[PDB]
Amino acid sequence: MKPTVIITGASSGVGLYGAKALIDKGWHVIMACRNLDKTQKVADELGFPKDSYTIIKLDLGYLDSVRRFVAQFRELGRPLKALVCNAAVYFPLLDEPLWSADDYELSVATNHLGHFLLCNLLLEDLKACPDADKRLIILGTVTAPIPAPPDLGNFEGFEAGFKKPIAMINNKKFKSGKAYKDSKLCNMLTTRELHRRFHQETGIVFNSLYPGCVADTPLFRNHYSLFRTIFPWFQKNVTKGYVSQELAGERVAMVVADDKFKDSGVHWSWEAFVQELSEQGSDAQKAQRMWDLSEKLVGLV
Ligand SMILES: NC(=O)C1=CN([C@@H]2O[C@H](COP(=O)(O)OP(=O)(O)OC[C@H]3O[C@@H](n4cnc5c(N)ncnc54)[C@H](OP(=O)(O)O)[C@@H]3O)[C@@H](O)[C@H]2O)C=CC1
Repeated sequence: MKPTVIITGASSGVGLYGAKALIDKGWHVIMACRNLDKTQKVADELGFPKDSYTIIKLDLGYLDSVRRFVAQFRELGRPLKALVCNAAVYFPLLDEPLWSADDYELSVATNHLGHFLLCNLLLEDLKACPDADKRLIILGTVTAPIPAPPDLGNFEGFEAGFKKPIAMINNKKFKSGKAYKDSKLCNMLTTRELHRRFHQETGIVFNSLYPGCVADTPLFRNHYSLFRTIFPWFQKNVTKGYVSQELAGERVAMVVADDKFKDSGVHWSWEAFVQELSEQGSDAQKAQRMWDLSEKLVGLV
């Protein structure tokens, strides 16, 4: 009966409060999380009604776990109306790179490659769903806390198979902050390419979303702590573009469910949401390369 949405990384921050807001709207939320105990705990602490959500294990750092999640979701027999790619990792105090179960640098492997496989797999479920209005939302960047800009180069690391000791998409020296930025740029390019390749054929809406500066989540906590040691007058709610976790989740819920956000191939940013189209140019060319190589790394070919 209830429309069904999958949210990755729903045990914390934006994903958790997006699930809360979507449950309030009458949806059934699949909480695709790696830590089943932590997820159940925070779902109870916020009083989620048990008939409105289901917890299924997903570890985006293990490609076979991504396939196992899809198999387990299909066992439920719920038609898939929406997918929110929300989970992300950032390691602000990392000197040397960490590796995924498939020997890919952890940030890109989790934030991008895991989601990339999940989107390509779940595209068949979104197609099979009979609803006219079906949406795939990707949490992205500000425009279409870390001052270093992302730089994919010519994907030399991807072209070489991206296996360790390769640590960056352009095969340069590992930097954990730039690694996060590079992986979030890949999310944005995935949205561009999903729209270009599949919107006309399938009718599915493919958009990215910047919910605002959600300073209270754990993601950038170390940056805020470092700010306080230098500026002791500093609090998180004074950050530029600060939004609460509850409001961020409501904005996710709007982009998933509301009629105002039916256009495909745009980036929603924040107040009543500014829209940015993803047209053509230089990043459209990068997106095509990003897609082709990512298919090889995740075993789709
Ligand atoms: N916070 C901000 O200010 C901004 C955030 N964003 C985007 O919003 C999204 C959420 O960020 P935020 O909510 O702040 O970060 P949080 O750390 O608060 O939530 C991160 C979520 O990702 C999940 N996750 C991490 N690794 C994996 C994995 N390998 N497999 C499955 N789930 C995983 C975590 O699970 P666990 O609970 O087990 O850690 C957690 O639930 C991200 O995509 C981020 O890029 C964009 C702009 C600003």
